[PDB]
Amino acid sequence: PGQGRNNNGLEIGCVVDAASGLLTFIANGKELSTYYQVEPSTKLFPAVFAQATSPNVFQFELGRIKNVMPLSAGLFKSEHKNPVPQCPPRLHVQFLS
Amino acid sequence: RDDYDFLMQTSTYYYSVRIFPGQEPANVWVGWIT
Amino acid sequence: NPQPVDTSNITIPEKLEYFINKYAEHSHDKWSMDKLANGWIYGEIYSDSSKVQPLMKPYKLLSEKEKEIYRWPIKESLKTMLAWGWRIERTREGDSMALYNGYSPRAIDMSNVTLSRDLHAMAEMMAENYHNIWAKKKKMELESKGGGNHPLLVPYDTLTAKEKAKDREKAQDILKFLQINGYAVSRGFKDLELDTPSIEKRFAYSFLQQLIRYVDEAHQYILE
Repeated sequence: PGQGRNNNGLEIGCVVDAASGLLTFIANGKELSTYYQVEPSTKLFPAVFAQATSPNVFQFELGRIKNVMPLSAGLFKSEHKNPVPQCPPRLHVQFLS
Repeated sequence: RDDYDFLMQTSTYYYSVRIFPGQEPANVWVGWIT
Repeated sequence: NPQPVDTSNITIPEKLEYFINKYAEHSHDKWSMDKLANGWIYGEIYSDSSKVQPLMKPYKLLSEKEKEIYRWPIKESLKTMLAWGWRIERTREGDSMALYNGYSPRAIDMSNVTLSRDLHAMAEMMAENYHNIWAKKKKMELESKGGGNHPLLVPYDTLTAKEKAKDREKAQDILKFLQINGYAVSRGFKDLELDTPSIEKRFAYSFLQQLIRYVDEAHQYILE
């Protein structure tokens, strides 16, 4: 759309269908055209590549949208049926070194 | 209101990334890696 | 002796009129921020004791003379930047932006927007120029009153960070909004040719040539 990020930071939403392997992305509440289909048993790590043009770069948000499970519910086995989003201490940001 | 039964039978998971205003979006990539 | 580069002769291009309007809107918007934060309220009657002011109508609803106070400093800033020759270019992104193109105002946060090294140098130069403008007005007032040397009349270089704060923030935020709008601003002058292989322009060559001339002159003086 343009000019929709200066007012409020842009939000890409990543949804993964573990039952079908369909990777689709939504940005600013509208689905993007690009989609990825992965093969079964694929282990996918959330990842962000960024070159910093600011003191603050980005922010991992672990919320949920309508009709979708939070990320912790898929990451952890004990939280498989817990709609409340969670960020347990095991989860942490890693970087290539 | 989200359907509680759909949330229990579903396998779709979500996370989002906020690029703070002032950071160039062309320099930021979001998605999944193996 | 303060001399800003005179901008009366130079005129703004018509293509930058979109930016002029948009930054006038953004300045009105930050003014709405401070107005609402202080607690003034919208009302057709303008009272200072009642703490009410009608200028919470949007920028389009503002009067033409009301818009003057905003785009005026904008006009001087741009004519100052252009009188220095700094070529301002206009990217495809803003072209998409122009093609794209109960009062709840909301500004654009410039906290994370950042400039480059060279852009910082340019912002510092335009900032000191604005400060010399203020210096000329203060000095005309000063020997209009005869005396009263103002403490901040010292050069911009002599100024301190706290004194430089508001000048610097203005001179930077204008460039920040220019960048986020997408205008391409760079240096005005361009190199014509550097005669790098020229041995002459090496300092040693000129030094030794001058030494040769001096030694030969001294030789003639001792011969006579």
